[PDB]
Amino acid sequence: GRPILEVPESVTGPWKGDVNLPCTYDPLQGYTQVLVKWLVQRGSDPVTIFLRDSSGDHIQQAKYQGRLHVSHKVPGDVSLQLSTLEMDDRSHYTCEVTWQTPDGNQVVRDKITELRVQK
Repeated sequence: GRPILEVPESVTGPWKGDVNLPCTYDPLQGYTQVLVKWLVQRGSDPVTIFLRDSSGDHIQQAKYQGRLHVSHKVPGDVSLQLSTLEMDDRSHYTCEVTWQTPDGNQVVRDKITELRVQK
């Protein structure tokens, strides 16, 4: 009855290749997606690397500009697409989605995945 994010616990991608960090949900009648964020935690707290809002897509660090995109064509698929994987891309990533609900309130869900980089 309420949106459920589907995010694998871990993903392995090839060093200097590409990989997707899946994040999907089945769209529910009467829910409106209003925000998507991807975060990474290389240090002590998660930091935002990507935001999609009413003005579109915003990449928050230069090292991702040209390497990071987020799925958009299929409703409910907000997977993160990373190209030229670096060893330093190994980390825990968080997918966070915000919806407006039929009653007018907003609800937020998130889920964490680990990216492993394989030589």
